[PDB]
Amino acid sequence: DYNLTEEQKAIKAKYPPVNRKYEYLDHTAAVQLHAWGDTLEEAFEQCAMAMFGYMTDTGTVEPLQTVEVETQGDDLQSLLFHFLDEWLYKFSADEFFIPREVKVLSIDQRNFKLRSIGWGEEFSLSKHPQGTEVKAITYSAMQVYNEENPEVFVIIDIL
Amino acid sequence: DYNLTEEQKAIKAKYPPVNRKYEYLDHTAAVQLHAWGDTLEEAFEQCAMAMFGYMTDTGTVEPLQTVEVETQGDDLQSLLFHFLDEWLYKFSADEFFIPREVKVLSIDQRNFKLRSIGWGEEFSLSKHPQGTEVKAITYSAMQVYNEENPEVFVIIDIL
Repeated sequence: DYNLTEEQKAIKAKYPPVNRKYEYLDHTAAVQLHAWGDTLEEAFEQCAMAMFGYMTDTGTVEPLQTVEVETQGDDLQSLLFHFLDEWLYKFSADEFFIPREVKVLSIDQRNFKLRSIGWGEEFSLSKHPQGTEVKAITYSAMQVYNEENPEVFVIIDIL
Repeated sequence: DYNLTEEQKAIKAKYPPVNRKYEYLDHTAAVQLHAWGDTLEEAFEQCAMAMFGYMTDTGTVEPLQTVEVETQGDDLQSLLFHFLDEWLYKFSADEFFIPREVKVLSIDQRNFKLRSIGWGEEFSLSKHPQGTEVKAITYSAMQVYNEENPEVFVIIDIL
């Protein structure tokens, strides 16, 4: 499964081949997003911007369009999960939208309701740099530090 | 982060920059090894070969020297773990040996002891293709089947 130099190919043919009786399965990968802000709404919105920043350079997205994502949860952690998941879906399913920026307009901390919007356009390999695909959001070692200088830690599955 | 086209570059300058308050941490990865053989001795050697076959093309490794690895365990699963951890150690440090091929000469199923050998040479990106570094052996989902057509399943941490 490798690209070889003519030199390396020389080696291989020189020696008896080895019988292989094995295979590789279930390759998995993940990365932990850490985001922060002056408010809890800033930390979530930065978190969504981190996620998308791992899919491309958002600096190259034009804010042609606007999208709104509204969601809710049982607690802040679930709220963050859904918040990220809905956004991911907007990218994943047609329209395959990607925001240049996200802004969280409001978070209700009693009932765990959230309003956000993002501005950008249709994602395209011809137009926009390629980075890593994002497979899913995960509750793995998820933290919401709702306090002075809020911080958010989220693990996402990738390729 | 990304190297981009002038067209892409032009766009970035066209619009105001986005302030960023995030970072990416703890990039991780895993792959599962599935190896089999007619004997158990074979399953095990093949499992090691799979591990090494993820680091480079083991076919490009010349059998210049031979090395011995012996280990013990409390059970078969720990034996496997140590066996792979020992072969892994020998690549990661001191002489940085990679086997072209590995043979398990004996396993003691009563006392959980084994002797293996491998033939190969010092690792070097001057000779050998770059694959993935292997960080660690994991007991995660470790399975050893010691009936007819023995097989084993092991997960490893990778970079």
